[PDB]
Amino acid sequence: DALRTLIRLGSLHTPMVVRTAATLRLVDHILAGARTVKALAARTDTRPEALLRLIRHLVAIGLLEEDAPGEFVPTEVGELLADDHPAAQRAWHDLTQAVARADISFTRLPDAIRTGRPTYESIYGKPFYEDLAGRPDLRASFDSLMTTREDTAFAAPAAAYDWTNVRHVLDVGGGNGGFAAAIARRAPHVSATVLEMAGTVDTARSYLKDEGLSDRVDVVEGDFFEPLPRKADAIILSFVLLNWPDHDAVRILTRCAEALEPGGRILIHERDRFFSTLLDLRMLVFLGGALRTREKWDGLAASAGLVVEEVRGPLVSPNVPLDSCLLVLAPA
Amino acid sequence: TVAARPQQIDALRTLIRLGSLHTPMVVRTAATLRLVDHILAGARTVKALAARTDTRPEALLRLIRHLVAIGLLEEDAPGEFVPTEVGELLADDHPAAQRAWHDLTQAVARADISFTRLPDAIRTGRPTYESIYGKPFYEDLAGRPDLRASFDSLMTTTAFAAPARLDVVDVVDFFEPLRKADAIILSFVLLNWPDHDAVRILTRCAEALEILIHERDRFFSTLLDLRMLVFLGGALRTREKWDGLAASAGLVVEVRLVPLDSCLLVLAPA
Ligand SMILES: CC[C@@]1(O)C[C@H](O)c2c(cc3c(c2O)C(=O)c2c(O)cccc2C3=O)[C@H]1C(=O)OC
Ligand SMILES: Nc1ncnc2c1ncn2[C@@H]1O[C@H](CSCC[C@H](N)C(=O)O)[C@@H](O)[C@H]1O
Ligand SMILES: Nc1ncnc2c1ncn2[C@@H]1O[C@H](CSCC[C@H](N)C(=O)O)[C@@H](O)[C@H]1O
Repeated sequence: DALRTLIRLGSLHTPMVVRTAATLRLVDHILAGARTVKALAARTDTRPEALLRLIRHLVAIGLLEEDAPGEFVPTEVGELLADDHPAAQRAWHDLTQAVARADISFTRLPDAIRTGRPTYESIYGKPFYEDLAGRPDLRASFDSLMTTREDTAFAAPAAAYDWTNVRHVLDVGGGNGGFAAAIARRAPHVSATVLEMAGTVDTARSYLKDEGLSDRVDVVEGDFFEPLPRKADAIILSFVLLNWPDHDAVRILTRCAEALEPGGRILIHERDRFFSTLLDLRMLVFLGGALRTREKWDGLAASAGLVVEEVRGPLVSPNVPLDSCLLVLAPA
Repeated sequence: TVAARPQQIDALRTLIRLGSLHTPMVVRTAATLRLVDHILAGARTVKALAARTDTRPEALLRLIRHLVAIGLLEEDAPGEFVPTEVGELLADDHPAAQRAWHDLTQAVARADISFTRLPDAIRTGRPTYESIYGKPFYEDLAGRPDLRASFDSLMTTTAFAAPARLDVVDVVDFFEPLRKADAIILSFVLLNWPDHDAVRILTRCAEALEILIHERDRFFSTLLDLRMLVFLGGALRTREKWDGLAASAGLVVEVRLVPLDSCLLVLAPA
């Protein structure tokens, strides 16, 4: 059982069988009628001999089942690869989309452990966010992926804070505007600014406009290593700082400290050890970032001239197998 | 607001485990760095292990976290990590040679990178190995003597072999005219080849006879077969496919065994 258990752990073919299936929209095509190999091969544009060899392992791991002879149907776990499923797992495993494409960086993990440095650029030619800035399909795909992680609703992180005395929110690296939008639905008196990159600002405005939230949340295109576009009572950093090594993280925290109004707060929204280490090693090979322990957080806070006032407890979100925290940061 | 449904979370966790590239690459990185050997040699602190492996200590520790999470390393004493029961199989002296199997510097774990382009293999039926490394699998080994050495040594667990009433006394391209013999042995050979190369090999064997093929949970049958797709364009084959191949070579199957089970197909001239 040890030799068997280690070979399953060490197996590279099972993950890429799952990822090949997601990229081919296999489960979509089955659910739309193509239950046999010959029909599925034509829908996916694959060699019929080759599909069957892929399907065999899909059956052997319990994502596919055989109902009638020759006819394949997804199981309960395999249904999560339907494109419309609310956890978006198909797109998370779609090698044409930005995250599963970034996971190829894991094939150079030894380099990342030897150096502490990301392996993405050594595969694709440019660092992560610079690659997206020249690949609008990947920029859009990454933004859509980050939004679905809270059912695009971000209800749990926005409930974890009291917005009574907050006039303006600046969502720094706020993505497509989901967190800003969630605060505005909860606190009708607050207005908000989303600071994001080229490409993402457009999809953020569309999303915010399509929420009827255009009158209350606006979107600025800029670089958060530079002076922030305005001041605010609540500055949001939501899955931003784990993208960055300690020195860049402090730089970002400092720009936010400079932009705080008197009495205002910086809010860090960030993080099953299997899933904790997945995100942490992703940050290594993608970007050179990391997850940080509470003690490391005090250290980074102090380098930016801030204190961790409190850490508001597990926020459970749908579609994410992993909880998160909200860190409230006070100027020292 | 949020609705958390445990049956769907359990299902989501299952699919993400199945789909994750980090667990296999963490095991392969550990095997490539000889982590378990170094631990067994008395390096239990992260600082020593990083020195022996020439990795940054912060990064090594994050690798260890996942090795702990998946059960290959137990923490035991604060800051001193030890192999578990499963972890001990990464020891270099272990007879299953799993460490050599997962070492990215050896031939097979290096070839396993071909799995990163599985869609190309499924779309086309052609191997992806030469698209990543530049040479088809065996051309690559012919120009890389340490990889030809690693593979030959992996397979025990041509001139580049010879440890020392036929099997293709010791004697040195079975695509060339082969001595003769009363039984020729093709053991885990023909799965390495497309159907036409397999027929060629079987043909030469037929021309020297006065033929037994030794080849084949399903997770391990599909691993070997999908490896043969992305590495070489070979495949595991069914009784029906073996008959069509025997016929193309002038032969007839006259199909006989206990991680993976094997079979014996004795072939006679038609
Ligand atoms: C561990 C059990 C076993 O060794 C059983 C069997 O012996 C076998 C395996 C692997 C390979 C070959 C085998 O024959 C093989 O022939 C081959 C080849 O010709 C050319 C390239 C790679 C391989 C290759 O990776 C192993 C397996 O099936 O699962 C890991
Ligand atoms: N230099 C920079 N200036 C502004 N935004 C940046 C930036 N570098 C990265 N970002 C943005 O930081 C974001 C991190 S992903 C986090 C998105 C969103 N806040 C959420 O929680 O879902 C990306 O969308 C990226 O565009
Ligand atoms: N054109 C060729 N002629 C002869 N041998 C070849 C070949 N191409 C590959 N091989 C060898 O065939 C082997 C398949 S694996 C070993 C097969 C079996 N154990 C045996 O004893 O023969 C590999 O070691 C590979 O080096």
